[PDB]
Amino acid sequence: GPHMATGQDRVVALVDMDCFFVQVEQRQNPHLRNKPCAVVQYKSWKGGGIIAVSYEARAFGVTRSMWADDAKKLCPDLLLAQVRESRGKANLTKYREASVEVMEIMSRFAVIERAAIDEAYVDLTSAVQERLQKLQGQPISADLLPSTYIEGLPQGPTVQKEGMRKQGLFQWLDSLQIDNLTSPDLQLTVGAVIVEEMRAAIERETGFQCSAGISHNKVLAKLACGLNKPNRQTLVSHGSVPQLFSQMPIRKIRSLGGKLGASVIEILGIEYMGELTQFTESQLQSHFGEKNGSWLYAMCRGIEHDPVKPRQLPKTIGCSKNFPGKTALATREQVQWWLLQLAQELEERLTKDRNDNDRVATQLVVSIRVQGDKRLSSLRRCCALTRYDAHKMSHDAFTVIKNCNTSGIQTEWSPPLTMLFLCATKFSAS
DNA sequence: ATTTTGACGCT
Ligand SMILES: [Ca+2]
Ligand SMILES: [Mg+2]
Repeated sequence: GPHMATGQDRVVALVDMDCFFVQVEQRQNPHLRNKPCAVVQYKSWKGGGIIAVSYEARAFGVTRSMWADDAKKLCPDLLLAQVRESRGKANLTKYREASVEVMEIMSRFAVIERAAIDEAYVDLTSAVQERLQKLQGQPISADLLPSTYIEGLPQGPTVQKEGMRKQGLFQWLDSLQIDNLTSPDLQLTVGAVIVEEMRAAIERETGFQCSAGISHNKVLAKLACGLNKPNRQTLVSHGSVPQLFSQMPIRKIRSLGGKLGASVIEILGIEYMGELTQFTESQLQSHFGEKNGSWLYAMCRGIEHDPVKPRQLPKTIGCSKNFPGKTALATREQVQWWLLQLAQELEERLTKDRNDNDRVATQLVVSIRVQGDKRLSSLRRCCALTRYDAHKMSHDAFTVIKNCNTSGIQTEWSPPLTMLFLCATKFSAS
């Protein structure tokens, strides 16, 4: 009752660039705009692997992970942009720099947590408080929310999508009590106004469109963002959670898409997030551990406390290459040459990072995979990173991995290497 | 033969 926490203390947004790599290429090449198109890395093997798909192309069934030749079977007019290749490998610099464009705009509005190259969480609590003080009890016009969906509405006693959107928004705004400045629903609504403004600024200043979710925590914000894509934003209120979760497969909630969510489903014999409310917190901890159990018990009620962390820059700078099937590295000189390629890209990115961000990496992590192992990484070893020098870094990585070679022969490498990975970590201010 | 990333938890 009066002491039951409701997880309504914050306003949190999750902003997600729509088909991001595709938009970067479409901004650069107008011929690709408003067309079925995809971004592909490499071209030799089956036309290349698709890593991003425009919504026009998704309408044909084109997906990420698809080979471009197969996507062309589904969508013969599919247009393709290739990821740059440098030093023998795919190079993602253009997309990292475009990401920085967007993150810097978002940071003008609020503290952001970089969640991935194309998405950030936004802590809007303070900004909402200030905006509420500016408004002076003035009601919020639907005109301030031209691309917002209110999940769960309309309901109760038009056949077009925008008409439904407006009907639900009208019902929401008509019910709102704008005089109570501590109303969580009002606070979410002002948050959505700010996010409309943020998304307008991003589009104006970069050309990039995005979707967003607005709710009271990160997990609900993330889930809300996916409900109406592309180029739209969705408000998920605390009150919407019971109905939303009543048919929501558990795997849709962030962190439950893998083995843990599968174990929740199997051990508990349930399918939907709302079905979790019928277990005690101790029951959930008994099956899934103290932390996961407490998290699940609160999350299925719409409550989560993970903070938006003030971190706009990545914590690691890495580069890796797979060597599948017959291309697996079988000679020492091969391994060394590719370590050098990876190390040279790493040095370039590290020097740029040091100049832009006043920090230096202090640890070099080296990871390899050996042929036959199902795990993504077979072995990981670290060494000191004391100089931004590609030859030193490649030599050191070889030093820490060279004992993995089972071969009795000197120049040969066995078992062959199917993956190399260099990662700079443990940054310190400089 | 998806590939190339990135953050975080466990022990
Ligand atoms: Ca995205
Ligand atoms: Mg994303």
